[PDB]
Amino acid sequence: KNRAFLKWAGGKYPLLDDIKRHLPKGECLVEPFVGAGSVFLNTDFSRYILADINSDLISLYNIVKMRTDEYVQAARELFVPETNCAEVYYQFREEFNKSQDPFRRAVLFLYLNRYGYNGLCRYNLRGEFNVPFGRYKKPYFPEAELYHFAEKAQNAFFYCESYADSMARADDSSVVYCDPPYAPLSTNSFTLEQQAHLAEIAEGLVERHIPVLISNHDTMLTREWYQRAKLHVVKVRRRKKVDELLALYKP
DNA sequence: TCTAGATCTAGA
DNA sequence: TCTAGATCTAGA
Ligand SMILES: Nc1ncnc2c1ncn2[C@@H]1O[C@H](C[C@@H](N)CC[C@H](N)C(=O)O)[C@@H](O)[C@H]1O
Repeated sequence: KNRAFLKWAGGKYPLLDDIKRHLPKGECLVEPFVGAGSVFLNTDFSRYILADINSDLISLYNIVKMRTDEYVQAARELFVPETNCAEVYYQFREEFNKSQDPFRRAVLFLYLNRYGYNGLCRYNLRGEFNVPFGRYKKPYFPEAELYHFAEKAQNAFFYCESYADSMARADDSSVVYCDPPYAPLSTNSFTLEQQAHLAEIAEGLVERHIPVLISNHDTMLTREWYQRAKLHVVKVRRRKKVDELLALYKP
């Protein structure tokens, strides 16, 4: 099992067993919500189309892929004992938000992700990263995970676009895995309309003989959205207990 | 999961 | 010129 080099919300590292068994085979894997890319790092497709709405994330991935050794050496400088304090963190955060250089931003982005509070990724409406200091004892520099990512990235294209645009790139030799933001159990958030729209696009792709796999919480709403797919309940219970749902659209 | 402080939006 | 109610900000 390969780990992502980024802390990221909704990481599918724990559920990789259930995903890979229910994920159809193909020449290309399309991830509209790639995030940290746990599935991409733990599968073996000939090529990938990885997309996300986060421009900083996609920019980082392009840098790591194209300028690997240069990035690792630069990013390694920031993972020293002297940088693990609030005053240094907040200046680096400010440097990140004021930087117009993709490389420097990518370098700082990794630091902020590993030194920031709970590994959060949060922006204000000005597009400024505003996650406070994390106060970790010893942040880990994912050098091994970085090189493995860049190695696998050689067969992947990265795009900063919404799910509708990325799924439109899917061909007949493609498989689509969708990991959208979690549906609510009970602004800027991923809306219920978008949750329903995702299933609708999934219905269109399978009608075009393109396999689509979707993962989400197991709720009454998700069962309604994915009612045209074979439903597979994963028990990772985690005051109520929440199961996960794998919705497969097989042609 | 929170919340004090600042800002937004409408009532013509 | 208010400001209730709802967002937004960011951990200071
Ligand atoms: N409309 C959108 N279109 C495409 N991606 C989005 C959209 N909204 C949110 N996202 C991204 O979808 C991702 C959701 C993550 N939970 C995915 C995690 C990913 N599966 C991983 O293993 O790391 C986030 O990175 C979002 O930035």
